[PDB]
Amino acid sequence: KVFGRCELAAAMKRHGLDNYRGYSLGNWVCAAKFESNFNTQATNRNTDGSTDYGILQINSRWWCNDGRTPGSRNLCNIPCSALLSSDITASVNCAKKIVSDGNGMNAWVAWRNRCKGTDVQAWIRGCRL
Repeated sequence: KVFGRCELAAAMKRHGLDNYRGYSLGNWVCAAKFESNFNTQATNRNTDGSTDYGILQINSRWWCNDGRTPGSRNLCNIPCSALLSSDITASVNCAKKIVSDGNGMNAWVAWRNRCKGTDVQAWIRGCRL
């Protein structure tokens, strides 16, 4: 599924991301935009052999099992394919554990490089929330 901006914002808000660990909704929408272009089916393979999955590009080295990242960890206790669903519940629940890990939203390279320190509220403006 390719989400619309406001559609995703509303979905993330329902799942408890707005102000989760102090990150306003616009931060999460901005991160999803630049990580996946709002596409739940996005995958990208990394140089270390791990793969990033889903609308928030969650990495198989630490967070999910894809059966092909040896010596990796599965901290969200989910198959990585669950992160590609049109239902974002699994991605959101895993993202909450990532952002609680100590490094906040800096775990997402695109957030750090393209959202952090910008007017992220622009990503939810005009939405019925």
